[PDB]
Amino acid sequence: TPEEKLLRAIFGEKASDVKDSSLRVPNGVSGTVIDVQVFTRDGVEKDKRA
Amino acid sequence: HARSTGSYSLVTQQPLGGKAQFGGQRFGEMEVWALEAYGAAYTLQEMLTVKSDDVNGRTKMYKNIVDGNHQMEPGMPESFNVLLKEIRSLGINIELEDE
Amino acid sequence: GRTTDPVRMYMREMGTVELLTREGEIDIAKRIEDGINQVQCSVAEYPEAITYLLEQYDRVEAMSIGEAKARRAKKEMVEANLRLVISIAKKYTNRGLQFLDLIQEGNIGLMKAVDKFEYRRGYKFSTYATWWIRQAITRSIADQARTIRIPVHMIETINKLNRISRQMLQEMGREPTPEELAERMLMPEDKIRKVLKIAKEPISMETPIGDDEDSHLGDFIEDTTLELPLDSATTESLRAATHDVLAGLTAREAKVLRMRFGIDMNTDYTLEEVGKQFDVTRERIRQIEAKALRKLRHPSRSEVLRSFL
Amino acid sequence: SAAVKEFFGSSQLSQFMDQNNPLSEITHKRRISALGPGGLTRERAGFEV
Amino acid sequence: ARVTVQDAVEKIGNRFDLVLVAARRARQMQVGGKDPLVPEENDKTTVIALREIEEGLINNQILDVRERQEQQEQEA
Amino acid sequence: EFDAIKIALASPDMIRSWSFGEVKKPETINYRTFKPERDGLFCARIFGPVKDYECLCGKYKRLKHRGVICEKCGVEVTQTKVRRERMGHIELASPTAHIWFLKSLPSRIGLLLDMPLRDIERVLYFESYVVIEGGMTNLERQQILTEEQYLDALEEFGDEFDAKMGAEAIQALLKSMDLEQECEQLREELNETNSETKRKKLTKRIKLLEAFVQSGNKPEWMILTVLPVLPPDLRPLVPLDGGRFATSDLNDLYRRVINRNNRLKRLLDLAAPDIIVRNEKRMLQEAVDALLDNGRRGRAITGSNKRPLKSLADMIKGKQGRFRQNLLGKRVDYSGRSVITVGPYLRLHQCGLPKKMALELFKPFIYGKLELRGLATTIKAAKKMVEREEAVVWDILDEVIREHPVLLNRAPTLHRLGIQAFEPVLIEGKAIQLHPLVCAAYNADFDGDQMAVHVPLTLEAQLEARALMMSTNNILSPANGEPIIVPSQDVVLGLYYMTRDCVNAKGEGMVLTGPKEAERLYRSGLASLHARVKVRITEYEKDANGELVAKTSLKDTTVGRAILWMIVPKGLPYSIVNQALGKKAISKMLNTCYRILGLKPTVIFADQIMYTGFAYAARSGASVGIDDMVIPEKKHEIISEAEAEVAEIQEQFQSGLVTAGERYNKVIDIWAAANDRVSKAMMDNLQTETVINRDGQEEKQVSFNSIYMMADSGARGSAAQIRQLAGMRGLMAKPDGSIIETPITANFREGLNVLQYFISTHGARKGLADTALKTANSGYLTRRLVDVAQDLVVTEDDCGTHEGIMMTPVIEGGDVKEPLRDRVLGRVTAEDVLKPGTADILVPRNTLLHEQWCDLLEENSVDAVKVRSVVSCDTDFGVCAHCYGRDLARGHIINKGEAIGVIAAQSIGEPGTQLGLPRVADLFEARRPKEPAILAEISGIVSFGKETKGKRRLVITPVDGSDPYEEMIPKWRQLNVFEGERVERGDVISDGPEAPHDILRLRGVHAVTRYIVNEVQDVYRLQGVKINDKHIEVIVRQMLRKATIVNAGSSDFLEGEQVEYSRVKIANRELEANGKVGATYSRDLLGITKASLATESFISAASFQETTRVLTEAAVAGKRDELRGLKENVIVGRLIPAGTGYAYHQDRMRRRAA
DNA sequence: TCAATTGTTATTACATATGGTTCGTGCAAACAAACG
DNA sequence: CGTTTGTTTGCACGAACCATATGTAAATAACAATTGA
Ligand SMILES: [Mg+2]
Ligand SMILES: [Zn+2]
Ligand SMILES: [Zn+2]
Repeated sequence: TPEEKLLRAIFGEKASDVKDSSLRVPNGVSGTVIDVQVFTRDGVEKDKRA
Repeated sequence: HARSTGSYSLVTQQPLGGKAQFGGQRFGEMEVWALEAYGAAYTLQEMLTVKSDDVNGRTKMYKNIVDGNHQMEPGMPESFNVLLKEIRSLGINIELEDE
Repeated sequence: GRTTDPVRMYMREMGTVELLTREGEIDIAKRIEDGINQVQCSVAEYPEAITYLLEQYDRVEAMSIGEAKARRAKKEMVEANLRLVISIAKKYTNRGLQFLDLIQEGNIGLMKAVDKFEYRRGYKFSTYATWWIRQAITRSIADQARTIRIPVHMIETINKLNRISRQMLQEMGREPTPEELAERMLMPEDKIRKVLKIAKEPISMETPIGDDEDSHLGDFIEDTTLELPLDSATTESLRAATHDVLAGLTAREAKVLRMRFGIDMNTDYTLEEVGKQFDVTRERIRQIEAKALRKLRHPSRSEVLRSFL
Repeated sequence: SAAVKEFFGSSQLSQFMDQNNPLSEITHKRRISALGPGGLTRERAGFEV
Repeated sequence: ARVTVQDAVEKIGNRFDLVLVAARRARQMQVGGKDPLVPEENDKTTVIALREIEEGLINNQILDVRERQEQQEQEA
Repeated sequence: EFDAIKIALASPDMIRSWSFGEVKKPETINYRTFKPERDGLFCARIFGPVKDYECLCGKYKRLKHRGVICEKCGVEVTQTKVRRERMGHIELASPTAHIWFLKSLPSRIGLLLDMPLRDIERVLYFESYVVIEGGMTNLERQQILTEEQYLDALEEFGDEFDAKMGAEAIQALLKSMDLEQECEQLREELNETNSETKRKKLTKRIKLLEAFVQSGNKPEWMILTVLPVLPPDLRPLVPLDGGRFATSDLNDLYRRVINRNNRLKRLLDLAAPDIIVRNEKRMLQEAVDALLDNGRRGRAITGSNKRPLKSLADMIKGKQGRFRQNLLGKRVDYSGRSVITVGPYLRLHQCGLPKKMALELFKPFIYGKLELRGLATTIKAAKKMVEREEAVVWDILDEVIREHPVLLNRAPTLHRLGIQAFEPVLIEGKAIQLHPLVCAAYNADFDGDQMAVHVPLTLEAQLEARALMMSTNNILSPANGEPIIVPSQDVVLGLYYMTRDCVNAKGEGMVLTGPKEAERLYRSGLASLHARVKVRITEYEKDANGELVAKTSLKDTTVGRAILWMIVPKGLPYSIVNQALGKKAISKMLNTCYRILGLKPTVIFADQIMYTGFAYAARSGASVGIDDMVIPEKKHEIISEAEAEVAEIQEQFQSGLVTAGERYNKVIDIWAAANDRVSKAMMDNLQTETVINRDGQEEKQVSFNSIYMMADSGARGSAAQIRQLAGMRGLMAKPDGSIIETPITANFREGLNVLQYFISTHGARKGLADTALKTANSGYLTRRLVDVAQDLVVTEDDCGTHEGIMMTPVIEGGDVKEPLRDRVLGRVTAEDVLKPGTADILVPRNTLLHEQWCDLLEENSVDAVKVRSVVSCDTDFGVCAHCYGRDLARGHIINKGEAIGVIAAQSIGEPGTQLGLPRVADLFEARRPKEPAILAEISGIVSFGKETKGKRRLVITPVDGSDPYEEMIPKWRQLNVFEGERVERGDVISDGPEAPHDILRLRGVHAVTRYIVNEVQDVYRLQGVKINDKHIEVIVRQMLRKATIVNAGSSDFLEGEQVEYSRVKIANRELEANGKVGATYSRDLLGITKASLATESFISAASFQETTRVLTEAAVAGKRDELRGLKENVIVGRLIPAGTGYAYHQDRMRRRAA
């Protein structure tokens, strides 16, 4: 929208082409991560953690 | 579980279920009867028009609260508009008189 | 007694006619041929028609009795073979299209076959008509059996993939992986993923959710194309703050900045357009707007504006 | 496969195991239900049964 | 502070008018167009309006009279 | 904005006017790029853009280009919300009969054409031809042929012959007919025919025709030739996670309809044989009905799964339809829910709200305060601070909710007190703390119950909560005048323990200087809490107005009673705290405090009572131990004697003297006697056996057994439970109803053997199932009662009527079941009440009989009083405040605007779970008894006539009046009177239960209302419930809302027309200005379900019961619904005309009448 | 004009034509840098 | 404030590469309605 393009021009920031969809802990829940499992599709390339 | 505002149902512009979609409580028919038994007309109206369904109403109510002006513009609940379009989707011509 | 089932009424109205007798279809085709022959004699016996035919021939190289005898012997043939359509229409009963719809599509195919059937070949009508009826029924299934229609070539690809996956299921023992089909089939193995990803039949919005409660699937789907109240309040506050910030600028600088973007007006104007309006050079306006932005960047004048980020 | 999977996964008589206890597990395993395909319904069961 | 509204009801009466008039006065307060007629004890505008009603300083008659006077002096 | 809602048939031109385009293809989405594929069910050109101000093709993506239509794709650029408002249409190639108007039963199409529905269905499905003005030579218009007859007449008749098939024939018949001539001919037939069945049929037909012609509706519009299409956003096709798509069944139904329509167009183009085209038309029809109703056609067509597709009609009707699931009740923002704890420290007007819940509910207020106080520059900054829960956010939250009420509501809202307001106090927890005194009102216990919290937003809502719902303002039940905040169990036990007296207690006999001295003495341990002592106590009396005369004396009391006296407010007598203070005593004390001192003293007194009772119950240390359940020493002997009697009687039965049934009954009787003896012995051993001495031999005092103290004080339990604990638990009856001959002799202190436990379960499971399946029908009854009486408000201050009903104490069997005091309390006298000696006017005519007047009447022993009742009120559209009474929830007369109908419905319905109940349901439904009591229709001399198989005809002859009325009385009905007698109107001829309709018709309105109220009150009294009669009278008045015009005369009504009684009353009032009136009526009486379903407002009627019938009738009749009702205004989201919105509605009417 | 039954309502597959989509390029317009 | 030089983007224009469309095979209760005695 206008009066936001102006802000981006003023402060010289760039609108990211990727939006954050990260998995966040549900509100209120507070615990310790005891196990992580990664399932990768056959064709995909495994990441460092996998 | 508590909810100020959040996602709204698709066909009927109303809040969603309980604590999984972060939705609001169901102000059932019997609660409406309880309000009617009291003299609470404005409470009832805001309960079923601004807090629940009026698409234009709830944004204006939120803005008004933000600047400390506790007043509402009730408007028409969206569910009634859906009902009108649905009866009119039959061969029935239902309209609002003295527009 | 009485019934409301439309298929039952169709079976009643159609079973009245006797099926057929051999050499009956040849006679009916003969009658059709005589009717079209009458029409051809009528068209030939019109001198204007022959003159028009000659004119069209040059361009390219550069009447009720006959029709009645045509319509008749076409009602008979189709009405006689209506049982054939049902037999080969019940094969596709549960492919997402109702039985009577398949019957009607096969009926249309049967009329097409009767129109294009040739008796001089000395060939049974059933063999020729089966091709057309199957074609019509299966094309109808492909065309109007899915809420999100998919084309005929893609339906053929999906059917081929399903047939080959079924065969490999038994020839292998557990399942074929998409890569494994790249061998049995001859596709780049990226298309196979797309075909498998082709959306299946959409779920009915009234599907009762688990635990047999009175809640349906539609009660868990939210309107994504909505503006959150907080975002709308932020937009209004930003508009007000921008109005205030532009108010504290020189009249011409504020005006040019307001025009360069869609600020409380119609579409944004280009430097050429504002120069047309301000009757000044384009580069002058570019410099003016750059200086205005520089001024807005001055701290103690845009702190709130950066807070808006 | 479709028939067997439909029965085992999505049917009234196959439910998530109540697993918050040994007693809950065992008492769920040996549960007698009059509902399901071929039985009564909670809406119109009647008091006599 | 405010627990029960029985004296204000005794003043205005009928238990629906008491709500409407209190809402009118409290709204006049909330928008910066008026000020309390009683010593504010860190109460919300609604409770202040109810206390005004209790003291008899505000009625449906008084509010309209004040509005009319303000309108008449608005001419200047 | 809009004054009313008009519903009428939709003409094809109207449907085309609604549409913004013609849906021509079944395509929805392009399956690769999910943009809508045009011009299909989801089309951008027809139904609007998919993204806000973004043209589909991509040539226009700016708000500037708004209002223009593209060219590469023809898509207008506007908001996306327009998708919910634009409609399309489908041009059906063959007319199709609207299912509703064809299968309404009565079928409007069939009734209009005077054609049986069977024949019309035959015609529609192309099973038989129907002539259409096909010559007046051999075949009549309505005459129906078949294939054989049609073929035969084809050659015999080429011209002047018109017989068609399917919906086109029905449309031709409907369009050809002229309504005026048919109406006139039917009027002639009705006036020239003598038969009740044919008269009724003609009446129905003429009513349909007159309604059709007066309105703008045309019969041919009943056959759909253009089909409107719902806007796409109301039948979404959204994508789910993982590439799956969710669609509404309406999409499938529309796709089927469009497919079949296009196929029919193709077939007609190809000139297919008649059989194929007829089958296609049948299919298209069936698709249309499936879309409209997906019923009324034998088999509902299912979707991909094996479940029927949800139709267009299915989404409006039923418990899950729009009306009840999204219009009358909705999900609500600013609402939460959590478990409830006790939190006994609270004051009556506040509740404990968890901090996190308060923070979440009050987020916008917190943002506003943060911005206003400058701690956050922008709203996003305030949101960040709130999410971080910075220290100052808690102070801001504390400021926000300082005096902001919240509404606490429990799941089943059985009556008004199910929702109450409280002033929150922040709690560091996660469970709502609820004041103990409101649990009874909420019917809430603390075993896991959950309560929802609602935040009133506007100033009006906050003031409504503060002045109408606040727990302090609701302390008297709205059903009866009794208090509803009585301390329940622990408070009662504490007060009873601290009030009762021992015989030889520490510090007995000493004299004290006052309550403070007593408290010091007890708390320092020098005196027992209950030791009989003399204490100087100062009472205050309010004989005259205002003045509180102080009276001081030496009272003989206990230390505990003196201590409790400090709590009591000023103007109360000391005699109240000089008893044992059981549960009943505390309730009476609170009621006296309210009726003498007011509301605020009562609230403070209740809070102080709760605190003191809790504290002294704690100090008591009242515990339950196994030894507390003492078994009688005579139980073994009693059971041995009972077994000996049983053996004796079994031997006698074996000797052939008494049949098995009589022996069984006698064994039951002796076992019941033995059980009664055991219970009596247990109570004797457990109630007063505690024996102790006072400086002497011995004395006897009421026992201090913990179980006994719990039972006697009224805290918990009852004599039944106590006997079930120590004594034998009587006889168990198997669920069939038979009493088991062997009773459970063992109590619960001693074990129950296996057989006894099995027998106990026999009944326990029956009780559990009964209570589970009892609330459903009680809730249904409450719903019906609310719907019949929802539109009833106190609109006037005084109707001025002099009519009333004579209230007298109810006596059955020579004993009073309810004294006149409770029946005439709070009601306005209708006529001046005289002394029995006629000495003088005891009370003026229109005085509200409050407690003082009732005491005066009791002292003068006035047996009967005539008071105003809501059923005899002369107001129109409501009732005057003076006829209703006292507004039991408050003490003062009912205010103008109170929705008394809903209050009455809830009061009658909320005790339904204590119920039997089907008796009340039958009474309110006005069901006729199976074998009613034949009453004397007219006064005169009775006589007999023919007595053959056509059963006896009874003739009653007036002295001078004509006697054409003869009653066909069955012979097997025993006559109460003889043949040669004389009887009065409304008297009893046969014997049996009386049908309410006959009561109203013969005795009068007062008779029927008295009968109904007496019966239902007898049921409730039998169950121990207490309901004031105002509510039952309100329900009866709503039941008597209709009247039939016996003689229209000079008015504008017909004869058989059943007009609303108010309309005819107003018509007679106005015609009185002229000379001619000729308007007389007979008051009808309908069941609540029937009366509610026949109302002026078609929206309210269509909301709760069958929607299809109501909507079809309204459409054909062209009804115009002026809202003027609670249900209607609630539906359209406008201020209800009942409470604070009553003034607004009055002003709106003021502006409207100009 | 009764009385029993019926219905409604509530808790393949292969070939061909064209057509749209993706991709690379060019030109002018529209910015962006650095001086005078 | 203009001038010279240099850089990126928006339309428009082929090319071709795959996508589409089309054709062708010989329970319980209650209450009205309707039909039948
Ligand atoms: Mg509980
Ligand atoms: Zn476009
Ligand atoms: Zn009255």
